[PDB]
Amino acid sequence: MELTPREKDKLLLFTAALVAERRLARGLKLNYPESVALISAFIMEGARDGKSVASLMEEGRHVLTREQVMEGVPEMIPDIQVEATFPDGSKLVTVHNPII
Amino acid sequence: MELTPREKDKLLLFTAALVAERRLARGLKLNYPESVALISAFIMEGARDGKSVASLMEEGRHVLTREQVMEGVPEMIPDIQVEATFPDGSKLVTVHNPII
Amino acid sequence: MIPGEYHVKPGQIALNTGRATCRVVVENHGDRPIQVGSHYHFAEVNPALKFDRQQAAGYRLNIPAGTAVRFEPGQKREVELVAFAGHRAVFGFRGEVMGPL
Amino acid sequence: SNISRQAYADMFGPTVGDKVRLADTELWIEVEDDLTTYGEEVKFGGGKVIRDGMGQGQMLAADCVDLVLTNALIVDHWGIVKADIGVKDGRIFAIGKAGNPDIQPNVTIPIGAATEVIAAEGKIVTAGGIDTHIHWICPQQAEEALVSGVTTMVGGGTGPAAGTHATTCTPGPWYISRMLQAADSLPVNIGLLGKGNVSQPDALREQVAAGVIGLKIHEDWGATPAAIDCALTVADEMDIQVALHSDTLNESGFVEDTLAAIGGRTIHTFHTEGAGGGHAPDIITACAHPNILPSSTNPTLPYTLNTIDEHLDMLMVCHHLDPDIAEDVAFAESRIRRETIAAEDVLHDLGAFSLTSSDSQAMGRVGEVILRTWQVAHRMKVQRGALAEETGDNDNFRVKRYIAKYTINPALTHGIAHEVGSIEVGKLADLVVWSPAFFGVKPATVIKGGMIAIAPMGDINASIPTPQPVHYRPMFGALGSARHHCRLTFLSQAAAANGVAERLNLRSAIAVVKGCRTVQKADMVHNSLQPNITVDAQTYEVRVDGELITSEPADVLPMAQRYFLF
Amino acid sequence: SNISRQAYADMFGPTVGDKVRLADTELWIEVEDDLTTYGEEVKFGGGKVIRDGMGQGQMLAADCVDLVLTNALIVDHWGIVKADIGVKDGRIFAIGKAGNPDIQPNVTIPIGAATEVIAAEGKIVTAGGIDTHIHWICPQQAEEALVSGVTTMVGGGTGPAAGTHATTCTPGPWYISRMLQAADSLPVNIGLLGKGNVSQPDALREQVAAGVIGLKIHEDWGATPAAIDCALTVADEMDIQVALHSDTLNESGFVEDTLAAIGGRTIHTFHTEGAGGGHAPDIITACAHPNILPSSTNPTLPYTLNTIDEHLDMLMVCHHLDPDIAEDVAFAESRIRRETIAAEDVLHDLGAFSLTSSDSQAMGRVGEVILRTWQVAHRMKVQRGALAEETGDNDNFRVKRYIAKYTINPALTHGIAHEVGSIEVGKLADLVVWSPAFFGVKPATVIKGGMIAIAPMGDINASIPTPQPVHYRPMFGALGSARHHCRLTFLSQAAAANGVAERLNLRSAIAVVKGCRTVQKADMVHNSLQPNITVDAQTYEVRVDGELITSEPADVLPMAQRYFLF
Amino acid sequence: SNISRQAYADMFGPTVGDKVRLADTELWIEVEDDLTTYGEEVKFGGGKVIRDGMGQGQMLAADCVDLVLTNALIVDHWGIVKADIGVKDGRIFAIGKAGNPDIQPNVTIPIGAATEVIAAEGKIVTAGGIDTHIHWICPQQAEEALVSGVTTMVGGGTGPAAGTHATTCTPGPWYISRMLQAADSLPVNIGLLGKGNVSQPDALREQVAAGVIGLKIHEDWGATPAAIDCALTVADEMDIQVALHSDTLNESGFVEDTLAAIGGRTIHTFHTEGAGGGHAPDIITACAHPNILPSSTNPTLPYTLNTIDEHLDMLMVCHHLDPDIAEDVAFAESRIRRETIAAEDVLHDLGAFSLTSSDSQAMGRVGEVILRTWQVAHRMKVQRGALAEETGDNDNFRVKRYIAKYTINPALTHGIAHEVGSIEVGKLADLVVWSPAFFGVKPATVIKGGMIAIAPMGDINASIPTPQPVHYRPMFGALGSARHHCRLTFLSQAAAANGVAERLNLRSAIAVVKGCRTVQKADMVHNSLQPNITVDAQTYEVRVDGELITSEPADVLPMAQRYFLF
Ligand SMILES: [Mn+2]
Ligand SMILES: [Mn+2]
Ligand SMILES: [Mn+2]
Ligand SMILES: [Mn+2]
Ligand SMILES: [Mn+2]
Ligand SMILES: [Mn+2]
Repeated sequence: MELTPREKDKLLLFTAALVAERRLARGLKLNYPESVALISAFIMEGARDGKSVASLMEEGRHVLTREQVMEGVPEMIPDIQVEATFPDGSKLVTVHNPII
Repeated sequence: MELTPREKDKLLLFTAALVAERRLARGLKLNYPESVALISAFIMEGARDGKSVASLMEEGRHVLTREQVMEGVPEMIPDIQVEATFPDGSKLVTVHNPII
Repeated sequence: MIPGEYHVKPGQIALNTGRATCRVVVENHGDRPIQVGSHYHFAEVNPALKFDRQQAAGYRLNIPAGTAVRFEPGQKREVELVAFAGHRAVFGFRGEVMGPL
Repeated sequence: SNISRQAYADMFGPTVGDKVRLADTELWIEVEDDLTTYGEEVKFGGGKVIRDGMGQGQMLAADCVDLVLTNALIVDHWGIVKADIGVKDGRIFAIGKAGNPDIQPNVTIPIGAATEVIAAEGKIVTAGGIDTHIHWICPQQAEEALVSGVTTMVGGGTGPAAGTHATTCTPGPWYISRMLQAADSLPVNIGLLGKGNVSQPDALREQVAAGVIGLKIHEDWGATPAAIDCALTVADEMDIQVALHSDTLNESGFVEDTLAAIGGRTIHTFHTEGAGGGHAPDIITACAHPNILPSSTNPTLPYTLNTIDEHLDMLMVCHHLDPDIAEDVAFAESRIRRETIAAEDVLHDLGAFSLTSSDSQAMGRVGEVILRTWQVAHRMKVQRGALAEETGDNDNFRVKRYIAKYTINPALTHGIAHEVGSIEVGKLADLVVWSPAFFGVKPATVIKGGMIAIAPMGDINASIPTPQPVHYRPMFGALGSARHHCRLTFLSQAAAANGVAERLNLRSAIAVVKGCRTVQKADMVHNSLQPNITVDAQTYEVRVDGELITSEPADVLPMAQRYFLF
Repeated sequence: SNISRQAYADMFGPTVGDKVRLADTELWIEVEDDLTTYGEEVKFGGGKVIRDGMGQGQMLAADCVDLVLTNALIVDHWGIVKADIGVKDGRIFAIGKAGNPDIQPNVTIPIGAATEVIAAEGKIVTAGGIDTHIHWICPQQAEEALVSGVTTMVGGGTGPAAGTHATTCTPGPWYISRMLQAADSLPVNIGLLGKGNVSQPDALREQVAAGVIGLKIHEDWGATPAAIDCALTVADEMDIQVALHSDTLNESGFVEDTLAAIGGRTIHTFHTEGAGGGHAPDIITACAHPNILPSSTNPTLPYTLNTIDEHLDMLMVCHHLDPDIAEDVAFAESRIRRETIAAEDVLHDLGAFSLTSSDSQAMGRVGEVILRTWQVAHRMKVQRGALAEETGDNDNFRVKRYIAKYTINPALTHGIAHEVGSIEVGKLADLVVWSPAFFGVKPATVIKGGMIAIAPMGDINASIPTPQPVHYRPMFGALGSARHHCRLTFLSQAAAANGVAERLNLRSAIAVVKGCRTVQKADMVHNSLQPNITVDAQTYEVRVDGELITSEPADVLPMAQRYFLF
Repeated sequence: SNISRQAYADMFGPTVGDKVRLADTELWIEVEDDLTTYGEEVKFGGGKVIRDGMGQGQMLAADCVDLVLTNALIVDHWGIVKADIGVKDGRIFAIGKAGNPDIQPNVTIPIGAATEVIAAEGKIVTAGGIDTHIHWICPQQAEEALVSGVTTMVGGGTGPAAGTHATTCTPGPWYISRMLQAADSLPVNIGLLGKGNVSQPDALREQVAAGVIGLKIHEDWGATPAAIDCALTVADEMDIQVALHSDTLNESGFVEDTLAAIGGRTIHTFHTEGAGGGHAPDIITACAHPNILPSSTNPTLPYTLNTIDEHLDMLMVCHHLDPDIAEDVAFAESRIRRETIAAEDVLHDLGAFSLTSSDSQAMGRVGEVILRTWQVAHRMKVQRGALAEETGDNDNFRVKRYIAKYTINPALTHGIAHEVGSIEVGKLADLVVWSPAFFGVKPATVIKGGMIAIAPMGDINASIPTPQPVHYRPMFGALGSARHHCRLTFLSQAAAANGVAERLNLRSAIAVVKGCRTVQKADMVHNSLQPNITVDAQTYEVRVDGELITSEPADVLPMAQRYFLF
């Protein structure tokens, strides 16, 4: 595999996302770290599929809604940022006010 | 996310639990580390849901039975302990003789 | 309930009070845009901005600290300047004074 | 010109009169003062103020600060003010107005070429926490504590051994020398406690001469009146502090006998409520004496729904007790009292208990000292309303009273307040930057001796430091020699004189403890109450002046499930 | 006897005339020469050649190399040849024919008892990369960069602080001394840059005397003509390099004013294209001057489909700008130009831009300097075909031109080419072994000062080092004292004379920078073009000699999704 | 009073006559003796014995131990007894009865204020393992080995390089000096081996003078009779050990020629069975000679169902062989023989093979040396029943014979038995505490030089050290200077005299090897058998005195799937 330190770091984000994903499934209102991990992991798989940066900056705002997270959480996340390997290399995706 | 060292450590317990969970699903008799991870992860999600310490100290003894683990395993685990963030903060859950 | 929320009382803040000011009409004669900072010695801005440099001596922009005023090519506008304080010693910029005044 | 108060706050942080909510609690602070000159605030960025000839001057290094924290909202025992913080030579230089004297007015903190900048606008700056109840069971505790905002750790232990699991003691010269050497590898200021349970003074003096800044008297090693008196005699002659975990069994006498053996000499009582140990069931009455400096260990802070259920097993494991041995289980139960647990919360709110500590991995959580102190504050506001000392419509006094519990008061009690404990000029630059939404929970920046030691950090390969995943990673202030230069190893005056740092070849900065014997309950900042407190030998009820003291258990708390992944 | 060319390549790697594809790109290299004697190749293994009395001689340590890399395919600015590499005393000993002179012919690199062996047959060996645009935001950047193949890191910073987020500056003596000390803990050669934005020379001299090998002039600290002229004066008198990030706002004047203030004195322009900063919109015209050493930061390399969309937010965060403040958003947009971004790719292909750097975590990706340089090379071949200098049916010249961008050229520009930058005898042994399928992406071995510092490593408990999981783990060359002995801390001549290494008690090897003022555009290996380049003030179009310069954005690139897990 | 034997065992661990099962194996040990005085056992905890004036005395540090391990069940080559272990100055002080002489009888190990306590009741204490066959491929091997219970590591290598992958050799002065320096960063006692394959003595002497405690003769570097004789000559004159991996190809002669070149001089034969290398197919016959100290590498221990299938590919990768080159695959196959693999297990049970080692990442598993030795013991009991030397109904003798294989015997063979290898007074305190259910698999505590270096550790933030997740984390004995003070770097007498430790500025304790030439097969504790063993050149059958030696492959083993997650 020859995993570099960054690929190993993203495995942490992915695992954190599995935690949140399971909880959302039980119908829990996600907390701060859970929300971030869930939306961040969404975008990474977006890049893997080959979606463009512009497409993801939009879709990222429709992952979790205000009624799916705890009180105060949406305001604690003014934006979400993550980088992934798109077909044209690493790119930065910034999703503004992901939770509405 | 701003994950502290402890939140990152629990990601290890969670991942270890995914391993055991899949094996139990294939119908294998779980071993020592597998059993511990499976019951420990059960209790953490218990806290996440908001179950009380007292409730979990009980339910924790009904996760795996003597016929679901290898020989000698139940005796190797006189008790199981794990801490999680309950709605009223971190608390310690001790399950005595979890496997019967 | 919003974690860490502010409860700013309503009203306004008067900036740089009790200090000499003056208005100056500035025109960008350059072909490229020019943006000036709040604490930049106005008298030493880009030479393409046409104005009475003599009046802007020892002055800076009377705008909230950290903000700027942009000038698109050919733009003309009146700005308000406020006098430098402290030691009134200007060092740097285009190196036209490099000392007190 | 003119700018609206809202836009002003969004740009430079809140000013005089604005209120801020601490995390998701009910506690509100209000800016009491602002040391800036409106329109002259220093801000860093492209086209901002801090630039050559503008907010940055022409002075040499010697004439300007090394690090400036711009537009900081300071929260300290002495005030809640908005100001710029200057740092020079690893120490707090000044609290004032930063900038260039050449063109700006009232500049007290000069910014020059040699000045690094940290933007603190919209953030809260506090001193680093000080935990005086550490069990050195594992070195990983330092990172956990540093991330929570505690920059100084005092305690004892040799690692995961029976003695250390139960007590805060680094037994003897060899283990002391070894821990003093290992301390160099840790990113926090450290001070060791030796085993004070002996009736031969020379056995205690050697330990102090070997390097401990205090002596722990623990019942597991025999907290008899002879042992107590012995430790206090040596403490008195070497200017070191004594921490006590009294006789829970009442084997040598009751609480009054222990108090009598102490004989009005200064002493720090650990977990004064008793659940963590102490004469059953009234060790809590000790907070009434002037020579007693009382503290609470964190698992009982604050009184909640699951506190009791949790405690019994926790007790057993720590002290190597046997659940099958009747005497071992009866003495564990005689230690857990709903009555005293509820009273402790209130006694804190009043200033009867003066410190908060962890008791790391021995009935305490190393990274929850700050977090729990604020949870107690919140619950007390909710239940008891404003304090008699409050002025204005805010909780400013309750914040000064509670922050002092894990900052200045612990520093005074152990004789290191001359070096750390608060944001005052001359003190080491151990500061913590917080975002209002994460106050007391997860810090934005943790500064040690003038260098960032740990901070949230995103993708190392990202184009900016903010992309996920963001989690705490060690910075330069925690690396090799930079770390040594930014941390302190506290020694006893004797060890310092004996040249212990030279012999062990310790690489970090050395600081000496002094003033441990002269501190008293009255010196505890905002927490000097000596109540006429009584405990009923049967019902365990706590009463102050005859009135009953108590509180209700919380079902949900702030700074909990909203911030943690697990 | 006789052996077919194919079987020969499978056994000893490709020989003269064979071609090799670089990773999954369209770039092909062809072995230009082979220094071996056919039939006399040294190979290690059971029953192989390198054995006592055979390929190994009887000479003492002093008379044989310490480490030999057998059958290596060398790719360097000077050639693409097949040879054995010898390493002695942590430095490149020779490039020739290894073996035992007793029984073998033409042996130039003697193998003895003291000789360790690294089998490089079928691998590509290159010098370690040199990133001259580092933002010391976090120490974790060194591991990330080392794994990518960059062995030297120059830049500035004090950690995750506002100043460092935006600029590459280690402000003043205290922070310099601290970083110089912390550098010892890092597995890469390091050199610091101080804050050069001041109009008082003594404030700059102190920093150079404190240890910096250069001065960064950044617009966030005020890149005025006075500041620029000041830094250049001190640079001229202390033989240090100046890196510039010009005035994007045109606040003090246009690009021509900056050029005039520079006054024909040597200088390194960071991100000369401008997206990463610089006079809007023509800072790119600087690559036309002889005293300018131009470089590109990596996020704009190469021009692709998502480049633009990505840049706006990235700009904001790095420079502490406000998306709500109109002036802050207009100046960010005036910085991103499709026109100049496309032209940059071509200007590299021509040799107008001479360096590639990261700009780590401040609009740059620390571990993608090498990876992106090759992605640009690939795209340029695809779009523009062969270069005018190509000979034969291969891309050998384009490879020499591009590899020099992150190896020798950066080393010349910062005055450390006497120590590193290429595979030449006498230089420190900072080499990187690559498997042809992973060239530029994931290295097989990363050697530092003669010792392997990091390498892919499988199951530590496995019976062989190859079982999964395989990921980069630190080796002996990155451990304590071995690390100190294998790395360099570059000092300024002044700091060296002042005995700074003795005072700070630095443990690593010390190297001094020299020749920073005398280098010019013409000295840049394979990248010395000075084009008559113009930028249209309105349309932002870039033209060289009137002809329009441009390229198309790539939708897919090599060395991307085929190699990474995320 | 009186207490039942069961309740006694639950409280203080098993006493004389009780039996204990080792993990999940069929091996039973029986307490041969108990050095306590019934009713006077020392126990630590709340209200327990070890308290001031009771089980703890008034004596100064110099007159009491630093660390006491209470009620330990010692398992060593010399006995299986119940006693208290005392540790002073990092060394084993005494094995006796701990307590306070003032009030207790027969106290040989005094407990005072300076005494730390480790509760070992109900645990098994053994000396730390010693692996004399390490390939320094990566530094991560030390943590893996330390966690398994091996406190000393001898071998050679420079990291992940071809030479090290195949052989245990640290080639020459430069690489030796570098490894000796890097060793300081490791939590285990270390000793290096140089490349002994040379026919010029001065080339070997330099290496010994540079610091190696032995010389490895490996066939990959040419194990010719000239090379062998040369290494043995220098060994004889410098008191260092020689480890041999003979000529598998029979290129220079057969096993008898090698034996003849050795000429009755002391030598350590690695993997004497041959699968790991050696004259095909009878190198195993070497165990019959008195000057030969034979050892086995772990992948062939014990003979199981998958052993053979696994070996072929493993062989190829380690020695850089080619599966397409016929000669390379034939020689790999001539190395794997079911016949000799089965015989090896039995030869161990008899005491013909005297050591067990790993051969880390070169046909060996670094963390399975102890684990496999016990798996062999178990299988031999199951198949062959009790040994002729057994007395009573237990496996006490088989345990003493097998534990000596990875403790004392390796220590004698390499001349470091004066420092480590067993639990005897004066030896360094390298001890390992085990819970009977995890014996040989996962240790409760691993002590190094008197300080815990690694141990299972739970939630760092928990209220006790037991909550999940529990996994091995480094403790204080593995931190900076404490580590240096608790570990040894073994040097050759020559290097010691030359002041190598001063020149390289090594920070750890230095120990010197001696008595390498005088040890012989007869000195191997419990493993001194010299059998009249023969191997059939065709059928590969092993015969001792004409009788056929063999065993059956196991399908399931203990200390395997019941304890591991993967
Ligand atoms: Mn206690
Ligand atoms: Mn305690
Ligand atoms: Mn820049
Ligand atoms: Mn930059
Ligand atoms: Mn071998
Ligand atoms: Mn080997």
